[PDB]
Amino acid sequence: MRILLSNDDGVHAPGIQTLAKALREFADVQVVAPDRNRSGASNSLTLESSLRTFTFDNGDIAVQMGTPTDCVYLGVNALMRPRPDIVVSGINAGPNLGDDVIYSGTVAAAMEGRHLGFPALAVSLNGYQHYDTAAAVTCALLRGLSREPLTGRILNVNVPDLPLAQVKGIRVTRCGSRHPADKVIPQEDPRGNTLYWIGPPGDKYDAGPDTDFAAVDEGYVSVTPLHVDLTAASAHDVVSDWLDSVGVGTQW
Amino acid sequence: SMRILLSNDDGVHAPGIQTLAKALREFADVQVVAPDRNRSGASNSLTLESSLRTFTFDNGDIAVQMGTPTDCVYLGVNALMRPRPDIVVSGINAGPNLGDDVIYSGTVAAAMEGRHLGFPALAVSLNGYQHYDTAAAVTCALLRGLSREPLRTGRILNVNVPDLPLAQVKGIRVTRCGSRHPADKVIPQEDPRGNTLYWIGPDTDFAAVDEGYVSVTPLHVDLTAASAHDVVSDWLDSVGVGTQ
Ligand SMILES: [Mg+2]
Ligand SMILES: [Mg+2]
Repeated sequence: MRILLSNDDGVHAPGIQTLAKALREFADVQVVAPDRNRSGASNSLTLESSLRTFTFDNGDIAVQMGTPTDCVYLGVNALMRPRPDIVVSGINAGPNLGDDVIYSGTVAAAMEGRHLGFPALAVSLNGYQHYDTAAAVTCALLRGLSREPLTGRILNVNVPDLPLAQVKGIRVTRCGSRHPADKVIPQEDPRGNTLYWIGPPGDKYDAGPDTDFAAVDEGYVSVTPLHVDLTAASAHDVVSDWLDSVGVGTQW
Repeated sequence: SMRILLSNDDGVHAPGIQTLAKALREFADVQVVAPDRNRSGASNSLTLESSLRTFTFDNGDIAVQMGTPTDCVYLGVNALMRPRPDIVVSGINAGPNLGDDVIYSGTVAAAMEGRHLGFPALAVSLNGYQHYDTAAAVTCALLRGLSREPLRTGRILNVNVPDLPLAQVKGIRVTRCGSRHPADKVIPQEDPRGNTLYWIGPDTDFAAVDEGYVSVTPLHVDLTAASAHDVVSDWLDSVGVGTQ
């Protein structure tokens, strides 16, 4: 099996390195990842710019200031030969759940993979410690794909930050929007300045049975068959009719 | 009358948001909640479990320190504007948000965060850096249009305004998002040191703007399919638990 492995956290990240080592047990892996951490950066293709690459002794390739999508696009069309069987993104440091999948770099890489024509998977750890757990989950998932090739959608995977033995299973999920347990909690700093803290005062619950949120709350691996489509083709007529009805733009 | 949460991507100081704010305060109740800095080229995720500091300006505008556009809208909608906003408006952005650019756009991200409100959210971008007055006039017309006849929610309108005087705007068209990406390729290049450097429709938003029309694209969040949910679940139960 041939894997194009990228991430959002960059080539030296523990998530991608833990995943790369576990995958090389059964698969041939090409890493093409950003040269540095990209979590805070936009995830679009860098158009009309000459991107420099760096090749390490182990074969990993770093794209200088490349986004996750740059890495997949350059990997597919220039850097990886022979071409990959599947594009993998992760393991991300932190969850990619609900509305955040629209904005996630980890997700964006997998999406670019699918747009280019390859099966694609994105993996995220809901925490900071148990990358081994997330690695084991990804390997088991990729085993299944080798045995039974699969949808023109990506698989968005979220893993609880727990030892592997405590993960209560794997669920096929839909995406939530924002978590009902998250709240705006007012805070003050030592200087008396106003601060706001977004999240749960206690445990995260009431998320909804089949959401990606709930699955992770209940200690389950969340798997979402995902395709970020923002278009609203059915709404075109209703907006047209509304503009004529109220006469918007007809008063200039 | 209307309660408008106004945010953007360019930050609280941007000429686009400042022009728009002034215009909207003529007929509406406006609260600015915007990033403390320009966020173009930054990611748009929600900042969870990390305290966000706010600055309040003399005029009542609120800046969120290291706040993403979604942080601003989330905070505005749920804490900073009371009673709750009827609508989120995001812009006026300096530069277009057309076609392939909309997914990663901070301007559109802010609107998307405000999509569950009483009115659909507006993301407004000027196709340039000059005629902010035009884009503000367009936004005002849209808002009044929603007052007279409310349009349904869970949705946003992505609005791109041509960088022209208002008298030169040819009209307003409902469009779809274009895509120039299925035409891109990779052309290698030679550095002076030697190393290789790699280089990457009539109803489209691009076309409307190019022809001097304001582009209005309805957007909706669609992520999953019920048939995909079934085909993955049966694919999972093919290879289950075990102890092997
Ligand atoms: Mg990251
Ligand atoms: Mg901007």
